[PDB]
Amino acid sequence: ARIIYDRAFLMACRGKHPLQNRWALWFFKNDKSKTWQANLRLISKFDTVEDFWALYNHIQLSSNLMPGCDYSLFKDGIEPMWEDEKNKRGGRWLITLNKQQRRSDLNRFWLETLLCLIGESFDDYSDDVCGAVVNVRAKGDKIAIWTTECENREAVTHIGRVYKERLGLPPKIVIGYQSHADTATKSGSTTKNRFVV
Amino acid sequence: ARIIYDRAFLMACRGGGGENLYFQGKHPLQNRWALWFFKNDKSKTWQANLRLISKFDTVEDFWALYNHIQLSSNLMPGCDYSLFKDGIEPMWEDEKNKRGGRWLITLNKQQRRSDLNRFWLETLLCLIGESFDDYSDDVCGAVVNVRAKGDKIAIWTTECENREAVTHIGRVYKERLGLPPKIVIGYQSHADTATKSGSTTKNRFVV
Ligand SMILES: C[C@@H](O)c1ccc(-c2ccccc2F)cc1
Ligand SMILES: C[C@H](O)c1ccc(-c2ccccc2F)cc1
Repeated sequence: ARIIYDRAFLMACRGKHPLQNRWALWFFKNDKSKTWQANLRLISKFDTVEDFWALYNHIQLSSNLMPGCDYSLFKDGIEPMWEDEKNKRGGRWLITLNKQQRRSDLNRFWLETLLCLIGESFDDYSDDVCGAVVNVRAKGDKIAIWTTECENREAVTHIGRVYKERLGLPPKIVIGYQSHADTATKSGSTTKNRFVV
Repeated sequence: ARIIYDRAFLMACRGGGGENLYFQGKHPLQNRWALWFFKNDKSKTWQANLRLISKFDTVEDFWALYNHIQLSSNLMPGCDYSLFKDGIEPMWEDEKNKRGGRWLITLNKQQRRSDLNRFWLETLLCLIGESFDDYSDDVCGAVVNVRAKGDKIAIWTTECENREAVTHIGRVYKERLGLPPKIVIGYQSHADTATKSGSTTKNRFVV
């Protein structure tokens, strides 16, 4: 049966409990002097609650929020690039933060996102999750959960609705899901949402 | 009490026939086990080349995974497959491996065709069936290194200094492999394997 942990349980393990999946933490800086492949660093992998927290504390203590960086947590064997076989037919639920929310909501929202991933918070639809990405940017931070198949409406919408609930966002505040094939095309200031919740 | 299966029993479960009525029809294993894959691609970090394939905790789920990997795959040199108890990384620096070692068998090039598949399977059955009595708790896992010069199969154990456990595991393993008494197997501590000190690594024990 699926290994599922709620928020209370994961927090109680913080200072081994196996995860349903093994996960890989990646770092990317968009340094145009280097190829995208050189810019992409695997930091670490883990598959227990306790090893997640040890890595979290180490990255949080030893940390940077340099704009232009990205951190990504993805299931083992999935590259954090939309061209991966497990991402190319998929998309993302995107949370856009305003500049003030860098100080108030970024750390909390990112952590809540990470807990939804490792705790398998979306029931059978947790299998559709590929990973999550935070883009640290001067103009506004972005957090997203990447899923494998943009045509799996039931899976995608369940993920969005639960994610929204776990973030504690007001029902007024709507989140969009965008297919990666649409995000990849620059067609103006906005990318169309395939779904909203 | 420990869940122990002999070879005959495990082989009799090979077959998807099971209905698994009530989710209670499969034979539980004493431990949950994780199958890992590693390619030593020097363009990537060691972390990037180590992949978790799957985990299982019944006899029937072992066989479904075995059949799938056996049908869908062959053996590239430079690859390693490892089966380890859940929560032990197949790296000697893991807390459960750093004070331990391995019982090693090395197969020559011809034995890729004749003995590799059989020996690897017999190794896997010793692990999942808890074939070493209370000393099965000292087992961490097993590793096959597929190599052009000669393949290696090993059972990794947790603690060097547990002489009685280590030697019992070795004797039983050698018996389960059906090796001639002439053919000796060595146990090497991982701290000694890690240091390259010449053509050989010292054996702490031999059976
Ligand atoms: C932005 C900075 O505070 C940060 C970024 C990533 C992690 C992290 C650590 C372990 C596993 C997944 C993660 F995303 C932690 C902290
Ligand atoms: C490809 C090679 O012949 C191979 C490698 C690993 C297994 C395996 C299957 C199930 C559980 C653990 C395993 F190591 C079987 C075959």
